[PDB]
Amino acid sequence: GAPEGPGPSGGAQGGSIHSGRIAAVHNVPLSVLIRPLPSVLDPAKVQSLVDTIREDPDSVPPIDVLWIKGAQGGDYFYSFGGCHRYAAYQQLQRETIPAKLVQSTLSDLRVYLGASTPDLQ
Repeated sequence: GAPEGPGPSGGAQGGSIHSGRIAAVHNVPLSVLIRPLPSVLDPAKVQSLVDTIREDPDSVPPIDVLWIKGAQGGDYFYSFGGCHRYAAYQQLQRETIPAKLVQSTLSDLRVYLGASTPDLQ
């Protein structure tokens, strides 16, 4: 019952030109979010965010997210922040979360994970 859609097919892929670069807000599924950085959550700040999304979902600005592809088009989304907003969105069991996508290169990731950087495929 997951919201399948991406990957219009599975075989015609072959050097597909992206629709030009477009860095804007996008609802990225919670099921494909990568979080390799833990952070102690606070119950007072999470309730405030949970109250903001419930009181007004358009009153909560998006978060920054790095968007990088692997050696095989495998798209990988990394989120270094909004950790609390994730707990608030997670509780609402919502299907996706607002997040600004930022196309980057593996080198940029090294600046952040210049130690536990895995091999993207």
